[PDB]
Formats: sequence, C-alpha cells, structure tokens
Amino acid sequence: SHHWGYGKHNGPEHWHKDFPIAKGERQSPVDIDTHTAKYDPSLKPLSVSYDQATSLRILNNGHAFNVEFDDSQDKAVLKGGPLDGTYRLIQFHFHWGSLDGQGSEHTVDKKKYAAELHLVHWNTKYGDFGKAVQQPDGLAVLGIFLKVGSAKPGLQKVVDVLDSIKTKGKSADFTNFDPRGLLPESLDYWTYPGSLTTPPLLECVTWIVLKEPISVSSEQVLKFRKLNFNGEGEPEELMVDNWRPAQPLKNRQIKASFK
Ligand SMILES: [Hg+2]
Ligand SMILES: [Zn+2]
Repeated sequence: SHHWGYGKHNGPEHWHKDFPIAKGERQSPVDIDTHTAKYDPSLKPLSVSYDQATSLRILNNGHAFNVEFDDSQDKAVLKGGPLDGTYRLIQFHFHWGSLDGQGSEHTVDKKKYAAELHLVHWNTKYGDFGKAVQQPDGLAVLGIFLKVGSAKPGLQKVVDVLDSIKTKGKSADFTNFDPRGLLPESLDYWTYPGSLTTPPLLECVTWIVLKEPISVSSEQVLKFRKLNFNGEGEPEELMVDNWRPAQPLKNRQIKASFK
C-alpha cells in the first residue's frame, strides 16, 4: 500500500490493512441475484426532487471526479423508497472500466456494466455529512448502471469539462447542471444495507440501485478514460477501473420494489 488506490500494489485487496472494516458484515458493492431478491410490497416509490438542485463545482480527487452541489438547504432531496426522512444530495460521481465489459461496482446476476453512477445523499437529521457517515442510516446512495449504446444528451456537459480537470486536485466551476438528465425512465429498484465503496468503507449506506440502466455512447465513456489518477507533472496513470469488486452478502437480504 501507501496510499490506497486501484493499482496492483494498493488496490482493493489491500485496503483491509489500513481499513479493517473492509472485511465487515455490511460491505458494498454486492452481486444482485435477481431470483433471490425478495419483492417487498411495503416499499414505497422513491421521491426524487431535484428541480431546485444547485451544482457548484467539478473536482478530480484522484480516484474519480465528483460534481458537488450546494447542500446547505433542502434543494435536491431524495425521500420515500425504504428511507425515513429527507436526504440531501451532496455530490455524484462515476466508476468505470478500461473496457466496456467492466466498470460497474454492483453486478446483476454477475453481469458487469460499463460504468456506474452514484448519487450521494445524507440524512438531514444528522446536521452535516461528516456526522451522517457515523450512523447506520446516515447516507442513501442511488446507483445507476451505464451501458454503451446511444449517447446520453444530459451527460455531455460533464464530458466536455473533463479536459479541464485532467489531473488530481484540479477543479472547475460547474454551475447550472441538472441531474435530472441522468435518470432512467423507470425508478424501480433494489435496496439493501451496505457501505461506502472507497475508504473509509463506513457501513452507513442504504443503497438504492435502479433496475433500468442508462445508455451512454462509446465516445462519451472514452472521455472518462482520459482522466488521470496522478497530479500534474507526475507520471501519467490513466484513471480507469476505479471500481471495487463485489463483496460477500453475509446476513443481508436484497429487497425489490417490483416483481
Ligand atoms: Hg456508519
Ligand atoms: Zn461510488
């Protein structure tokens, strides 16, 4: 190791040495076995209210690129589904692969997608993000798979700014981006209790993974693979394969909102 990453020497199989919770009882991602997920008719439809979303900035943090939102008020929230209370969007980011046949963190019946989008929200009852991650119901992550096919118009503004945040630590102003353009048509989902997928790997997440993938074009995903893990003036290491493999389900049940 040294600092964690996705390489041979500091990749997911090493994390447990600095972050023992890596071998925990509620680690993510998982494989979603569709024939073993339990339909639960008591789950409510999700409620995504992103019409007042305020994006602020896009940042290359060395492991992905995050688009950050103003979370000082209830502007872009998620509620409903399996959640109690209101969760505010704080940031979204992707995980992707070096090839189109891999890239997602969750799998479906062992199927891997080209990428996976995570919309990260935190439970307002805890007052701030940093307090939320210390609680079992502190975050709610919506995960959306991407397959390669048609271009997604609403992703192009993201794609286009990537050249300006090529290396670790770079940021760019990124206002007026509407995350509604990244949702599939259907909001049917699976849900289970899990964790963050990067260190510190805290088990504070209710995952909501959407059944329906979105399509992106090959060119679009190609632009993701041009980013760098390294900082400026360091030897170039392309930012690819920044996904953690599926972890054991252990004593958990995946619930479906649909049949
Ligand atoms: Hg936690
Ligand atoms: Zn993620």
